[PDB]
Amino acid sequence: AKFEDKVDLYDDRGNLVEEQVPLEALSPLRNPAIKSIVQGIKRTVAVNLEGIENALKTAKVGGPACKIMGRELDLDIVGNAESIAAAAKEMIQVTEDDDTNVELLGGGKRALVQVPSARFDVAAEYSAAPLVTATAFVQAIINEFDVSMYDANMVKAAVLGRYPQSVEYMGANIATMLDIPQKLEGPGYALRNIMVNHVVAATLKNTLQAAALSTILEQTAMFEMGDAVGAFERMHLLGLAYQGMNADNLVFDLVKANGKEGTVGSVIADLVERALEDGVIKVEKELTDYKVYGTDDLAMWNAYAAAGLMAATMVNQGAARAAQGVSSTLLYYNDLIEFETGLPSVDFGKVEGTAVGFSFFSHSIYGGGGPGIFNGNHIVTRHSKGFAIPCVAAAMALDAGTQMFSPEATSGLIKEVFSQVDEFREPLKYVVEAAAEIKNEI
Amino acid sequence: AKFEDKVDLYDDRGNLVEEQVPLEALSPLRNPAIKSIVQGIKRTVAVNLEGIENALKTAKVGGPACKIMGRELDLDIVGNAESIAAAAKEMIQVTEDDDTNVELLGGGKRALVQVPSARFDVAAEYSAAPLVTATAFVQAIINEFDVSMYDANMVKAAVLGRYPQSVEYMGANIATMLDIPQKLEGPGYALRNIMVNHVVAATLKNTLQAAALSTILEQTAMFEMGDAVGAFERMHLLGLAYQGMNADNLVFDLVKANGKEGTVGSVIADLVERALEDGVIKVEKELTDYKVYGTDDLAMWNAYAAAGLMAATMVNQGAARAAQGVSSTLLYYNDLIEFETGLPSVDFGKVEGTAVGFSFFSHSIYGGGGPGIFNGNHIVTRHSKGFAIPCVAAAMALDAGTQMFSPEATSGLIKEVFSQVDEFREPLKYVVEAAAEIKNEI
Amino acid sequence: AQYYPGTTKVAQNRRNFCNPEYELEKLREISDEDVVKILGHRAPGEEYPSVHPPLEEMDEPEDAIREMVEPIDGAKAGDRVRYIQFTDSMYFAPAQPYVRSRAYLCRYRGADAGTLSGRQIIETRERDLEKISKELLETEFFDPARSGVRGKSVHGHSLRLDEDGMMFDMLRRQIYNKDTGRVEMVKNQIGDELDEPVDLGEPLDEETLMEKTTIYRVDGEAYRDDVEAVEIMQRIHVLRSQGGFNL
Amino acid sequence: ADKLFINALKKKFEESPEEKKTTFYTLGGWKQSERKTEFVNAGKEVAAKRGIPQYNPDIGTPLGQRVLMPYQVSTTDTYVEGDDLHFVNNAAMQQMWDDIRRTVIVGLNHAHAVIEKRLGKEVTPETITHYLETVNHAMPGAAVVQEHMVETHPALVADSYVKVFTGNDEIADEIDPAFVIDINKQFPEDQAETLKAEVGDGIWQVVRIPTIVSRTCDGATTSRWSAMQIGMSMISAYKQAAGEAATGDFAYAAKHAEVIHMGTYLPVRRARGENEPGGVPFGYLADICQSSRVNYEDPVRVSLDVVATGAMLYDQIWLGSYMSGGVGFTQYATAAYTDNILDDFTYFGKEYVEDKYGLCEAPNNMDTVLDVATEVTFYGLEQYEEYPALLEDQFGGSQRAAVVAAAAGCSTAFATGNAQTGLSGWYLSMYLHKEQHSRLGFYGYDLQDQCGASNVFSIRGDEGLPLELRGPNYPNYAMNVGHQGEYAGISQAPHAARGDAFVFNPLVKIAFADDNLVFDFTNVRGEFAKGALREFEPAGERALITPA
Ligand code: F43
Ligand code: F43
Ligand SMILES: C[C@@H](OP(=O)(O)O)[C@H](NC(=O)CCCCCCS)C(=O)O
Ligand SMILES: C[C@@H](OP(=O)(O)O)[C@H](NC(=O)CCCCCCS)C(=O)O
Ligand SMILES: O=S(=O)(O)CCS
Ligand code: NA
Ligand SMILES: [Zn+2]
Repeated sequence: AKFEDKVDLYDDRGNLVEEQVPLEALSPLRNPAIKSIVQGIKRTVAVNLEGIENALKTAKVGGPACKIMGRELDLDIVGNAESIAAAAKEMIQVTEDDDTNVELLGGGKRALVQVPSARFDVAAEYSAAPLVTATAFVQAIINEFDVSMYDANMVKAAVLGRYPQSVEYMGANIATMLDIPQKLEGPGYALRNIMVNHVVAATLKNTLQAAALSTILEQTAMFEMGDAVGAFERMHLLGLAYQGMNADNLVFDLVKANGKEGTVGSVIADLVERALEDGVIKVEKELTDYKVYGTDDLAMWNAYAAAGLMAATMVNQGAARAAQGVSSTLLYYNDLIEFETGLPSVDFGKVEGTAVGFSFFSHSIYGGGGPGIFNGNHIVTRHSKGFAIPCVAAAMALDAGTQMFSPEATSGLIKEVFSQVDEFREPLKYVVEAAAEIKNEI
Repeated sequence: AKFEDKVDLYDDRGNLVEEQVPLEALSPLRNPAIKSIVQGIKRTVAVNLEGIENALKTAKVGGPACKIMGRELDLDIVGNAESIAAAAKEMIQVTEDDDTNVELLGGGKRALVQVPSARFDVAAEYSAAPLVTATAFVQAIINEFDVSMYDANMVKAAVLGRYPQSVEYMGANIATMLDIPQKLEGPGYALRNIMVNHVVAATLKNTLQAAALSTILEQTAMFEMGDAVGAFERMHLLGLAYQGMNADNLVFDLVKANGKEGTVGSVIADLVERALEDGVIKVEKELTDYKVYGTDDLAMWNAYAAAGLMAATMVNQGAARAAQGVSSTLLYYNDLIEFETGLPSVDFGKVEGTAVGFSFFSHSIYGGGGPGIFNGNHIVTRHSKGFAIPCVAAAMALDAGTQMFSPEATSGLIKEVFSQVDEFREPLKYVVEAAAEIKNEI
Repeated sequence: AQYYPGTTKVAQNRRNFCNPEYELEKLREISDEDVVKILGHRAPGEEYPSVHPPLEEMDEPEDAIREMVEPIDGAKAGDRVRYIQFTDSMYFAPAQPYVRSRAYLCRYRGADAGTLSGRQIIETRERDLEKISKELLETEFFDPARSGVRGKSVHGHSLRLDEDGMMFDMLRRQIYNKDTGRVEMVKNQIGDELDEPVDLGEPLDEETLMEKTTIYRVDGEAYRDDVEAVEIMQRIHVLRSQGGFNL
Repeated sequence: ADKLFINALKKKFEESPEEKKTTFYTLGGWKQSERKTEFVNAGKEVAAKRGIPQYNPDIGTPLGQRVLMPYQVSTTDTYVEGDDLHFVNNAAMQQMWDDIRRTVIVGLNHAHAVIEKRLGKEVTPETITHYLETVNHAMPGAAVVQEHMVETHPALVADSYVKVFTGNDEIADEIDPAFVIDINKQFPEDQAETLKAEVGDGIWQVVRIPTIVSRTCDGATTSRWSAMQIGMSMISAYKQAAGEAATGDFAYAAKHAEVIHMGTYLPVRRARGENEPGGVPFGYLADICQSSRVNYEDPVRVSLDVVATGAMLYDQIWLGSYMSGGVGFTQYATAAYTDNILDDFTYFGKEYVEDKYGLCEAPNNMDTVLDVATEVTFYGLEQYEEYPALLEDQFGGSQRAAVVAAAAGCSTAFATGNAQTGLSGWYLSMYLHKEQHSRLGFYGYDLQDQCGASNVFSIRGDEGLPLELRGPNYPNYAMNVGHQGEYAGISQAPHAARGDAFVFNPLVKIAFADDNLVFDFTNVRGEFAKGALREFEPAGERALITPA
């Protein structure tokens, strides 16, 4: 009731799911599926039982190349995974009938853990997930093999690494999609510090699902950061809808029209036509053989331009089946559209700016790396407020194997565990369903 | 319930409230009042409208002694506080009927803000409170006076300070009891980084309420840290109950018995007698004119010893009406009770250790300060897992004015705003009433 | 209360210092004025400075703990919190650092005691500090050769003695007179010269020092030979160790 | 015959070490000392030159009412005044820290995989040698690609270079030996076998950036500086485009994916980046010290060389400057590496363990802890009682507590072959010491020692950790003198007794087995003595670019 805007919601095959959905039914503040995805990511931990066992057997604990000779412990952890996981769940759970989940994977080599939401209802942040899980498994392992008081500290090192000497869980054999709160670039950044490769791993390289999960996380962070409060709220909601949710099938149709032979430039031409066709922009002024476009709704123009940006990435990096050029697409889509229209590009220049540094720091000596290691909390790619990173997720999903630091290399544990969770793997399906559910509640 | 223990609950006048309550009715994970206190502290912000106005009128923004000549803005913020507060609330709220609270204090010089809980249901941590509040008031002030695009950045500086050039809100004119997530000594430490003076200010120097709020925060942190999981959960719950909640009226009665003429030593003698009377300890072995005591229940012994520790602080620092000696009490209560009994002191030596460093860093050149500036996240006083800081809160509550860095000097804004909230000010009342309410769901 | 384990004279002396029902042997008489001179916080006849208003003239919060705990006189008056600090020679001084702090918090109300190797300190409200200091200076807590009142420059607890059997003092606050066999305090505890010296009496002889001392030494009573005292300390170590692992 | 500390005590005092009485006050105050006289004269000149009062012996209390002692640097015959062991006055101590701060270890394994897999080019012992000649031009701050580059003066940065090591002897043989840390040359046979097995076919660079840069900037500069010049040299040697997508892979590998920092970054209250002393774990410090590879037949010598390394770094520079400053903590540290005192105590404990159990043959339990730690503690404390000169020498309780507990902990670890029971012995020693003398250390010395017993075998989040993994940022340990260097020694103790080639990280062990370092890590106490005598020549001086 705050905004009048309504969108049509589609699936990742381009079929209409639900027509005439109020914009706010997609808000992180309102949509129960986004709430569930965020609370799930806070409470979910991957445990590498095989890694713990191997670390103990070899006394290789506490970080790269580290080993303590004489401290080796040979414990049949994976062989007793069922009993250990059950013991761990008993400590992790608050009550017998809560939403604690502990599931063995890979024949007991891995475990999916979801710490009960009750623990987070009385927590300041999210670190309860790794810390409660870590100590439950440390205690479960010690209890299983009756590990002596004298040796038990090795089990702790095998599970959580060099913490607390290191600030991070250095050498740990558990993993989360979130990182520790100390590593935030600013207050409110926690949902931005999720590696692009983790998102692509969790969605199993489904391009539209990867784009969706990334946009949900990025735009939800924009609310926690206060960026989507007051004057800017509608712009952020429209960005979520059109860039990440494939609202009105705009991204899907721009890709369909340009997939066979198209370029970034041809995607731009189609998007400007579509915006004009829908009355989002109109000719404000005629120069010499050049039309200057204007708009009475900058938030909607931004939304349309953002959808074109996502489509241009899918067309350009999809054609190459190589992700590296996404930094170029993000730059020149926006550079070209401004000189094509006389209107500001996505996020008023901020996507172009992010892309300039992103290009530099993925083609130079100074830092960064491949597209997959960036995230909204990275100093290079934090500047656009939710409009750049989703395209990087799309690009990495489309990569056919050109990257050294791929999801397979950086996010194997995340892939095996976090992809088991349906709402992480197919977030678009659930957010669309929920938005339809609360449709006439807005 | 996981545990068999039951406790009798008392109020701050030492009167019986409820008999035979299951221990876990006081658990942070189960007690609705503790949940309400934690969620309340996460979402509550103090706004100094007078400070914002003075900062703008003088262009003194961005930290101590800082000033930009030529940037002065003469805005009647306090005179228009009602309009500004109403505008800010419209941006802070998610819906019209939700639990957003914006209340003016001091004739409009201050505002109590409670950011709606729906914003935190979809957030990773707690920084949404200051960030959403700050931007709502910045936008409200700009809209109120039609501040130009050219000058509006001064309003932002006056509200939130030098952020983001500084990591903290350096020079900000808003305050919370929590600090920024980057300043955590470790994951799970957020509820520990609340200054002792803040707790004493919020509870209006009521000793038992100060001790209670402090214990609730400390032990709730112990759950988020994973310390109160599995083998150690009962010890932490019993500590919460007996040291912080005056379970069985033990703290109260020890103080009553030793208030008129007693010392730390006489409290110890009474506690050991009571532990023997209640069957918590028993003579294990007789040496020459010396009885060695043992126990079948270390956790309960620890709880009894912790109750005596709190009472010893109240008697010693209460007699001096001066807080500084609390570091000495924390040390020598534990040092004495070990040689009196042959049993380990509170937290198995960790309170005594904390006390040693605490004494040093409150009586030397190297750092620290007076008792009121410490907290569970301070490097000096983080070591005991919930059993030391509550005594420091009690001691500061009893201080008659011997401290330079008192609550009056460090926590004035916190006092005026946070003491308005009933559950912050009288936590012992509300936590006890909640425990009685959920008595038979545990 | 039983206070401390052990079957040595050292162990018994440690128990005695802690036990409020044990009457500390008074060895010397010191006037009120001279205690004030040694402390050096104010002049004799000078009114007590205050750090806050009298408790009666303030609106204290409604507080059952405040109602049950009786403030010491100095707290009622709003006195400054001041100190007295002692150094004890490891050559058989009667009192020693931890024995002092343990004893202080058994005997005295409203006390802030601190233990270090070369000094030990108590801070409390000024007028109560004066009453406590009298007992600390007059009784077997104090020997004028093996103990020193020192607010700064405390070096000496571990040093060899001088020819007279006096502990080292960088500021020489306590002077032994070879002609008279008596010790006078010529400066206050911070090291400023006194108008008129304070007699602190004769040093205790070797036999009396051995009878009264609370330090274990191979040439006195060795700690390793007080096996019951050692046993309890080892018991504490073990129970703390086990407790940190599981409860 | 004598206790090992007797010569030192005899050199300090006119009296025999056993004598209980002495003479004070008539020594002339500061005038008794050559060093204090130099300081007084210097203070007058400084004050006059700058127009502000500075050093003045008449300010505050008058030093030198007792004998101002010389100190013997343990295992040497060098006797110096304590001022010569202050880190500000000792260039050897400053250079030891600079040599650690300016070092990073960077793998070539990911880098070589990018070259072969992403670029499709070959890596051979020949391409590696070419790369190494390139990076040794580039690393000190010189150019390889662009026109009109300005460069660092080679003489100012002469201490910067890059070497490699690998467990594969044949490959190491094929690389120019000027660039190779020869594991078979530097380590005894059995140790070399262990280290090569740990490294395998991995190839690792040891990068040392210029001391002058490390001093101008900070420790967090090291891995970045390293990465920049590795990057340039990869471009130059392997013929990439000078700035293509693959270039980013090399940056991420060198800065993150295959980098070993000497120290990890620290929390906000003591905010510091990587490669600062607080981030160096005790296991790393033990491995940085090279006593293990030259003194392997003497486990006490090895352990105590590590104690000297850590006492100086952690107490004098880290706690005494980074974390505080001023006059600082020279003698809190010198207690652990002077007058052969800790040596005497620890050789006693070694012999006790050797006679009763045999090294590493005691049960790894509390029974052994109670036995060895108690016995060694009682020995140490009895020496202070029997020798009044020793007690006057180590006059601060903190200094005696650290020395006695260090001997007790190392000896317990000699017995069990496990550092954790060694740590338990350290804490027991403190408890016994406190009760024996009714004192221990300074006001806040035993914060960690009271938490100690319960946290040795704890498994909880910020409590549980093998000692080797602990360091100056382990919460209990984060504040106080007289512990950190001694813990490094206890970390080394069981491994020295076992004959292990390393304590925690084999790459770090090999990385400092390098004759091209400025500080000699095989003889730490010898170097401290050389610095005390003003005979050590540090890197990083600006004499070349300043007036005569
Ligand atoms: C002012 C304090 C309180 C505090 O915060 N720090 C001091 C002072 C400080 C100053 C003294 C410099 C100066 O004189 O101007 C320095 C050097 C730190 C600095 N600012 O550079 C220091 N202590 Ni302290 N401090 C030390 C010691 C100690 C020992 C000295 C006992 C004795 O009998 O002499 C006692 C603690 C104890 O009793 O255990 C001690 C106390 C104190 N320590 C008492 C002053 C004591 C006095 O009045 O004489 N230090 C030592 O035990 C040995 C090492 C020694 C440090 C310098 C070095 O390591 O070379 C020094 C370390
Ligand atoms: C390898 C890279 C990619 C990268 O990550 N950094 C490089 C190289 C790096 C090296 C070159 C040192 C060497 O030659 O060994 C250093 C000195 C950084 C370092 N590692 O110390 C540098 N660049 Ni670059 N770099 C510079 C510059 C530039 C200009 C040079 C344009 C021209 O026409 O000459 C271009 C960028 C541009 O086109 O705008 C450039 C590119 C590049 N820059 C291309 C190499 C270009 C080439 O093949 O020649 N630098 C400059 O524009 C001026 C300052 C100059 C820097 C040195 C200094 O400030 O004195 C230097 C700064
Ligand atoms: C991006 C970031 O690098 P990483 O991606 O974290 O490796 C960052 N570098 C820099 O910003 C280097 C900046 C100076 C060199 C480029 C100048 S244009 C740093 O080291 O913290
Ligand atoms: C406690 C803390 O000080 P603050 O309370 O934060 O001022 C800390 N200091 C230290 O730990 C100083 C330690 C070295 C000097 C004392 C040695 S025993 C620091 O500066 O970060
Ligand atoms: O006297 S204190 O223990 O506070 C400082 C010792 S250097
Ligand atoms: Na009298
Ligand atoms: Zn520097």
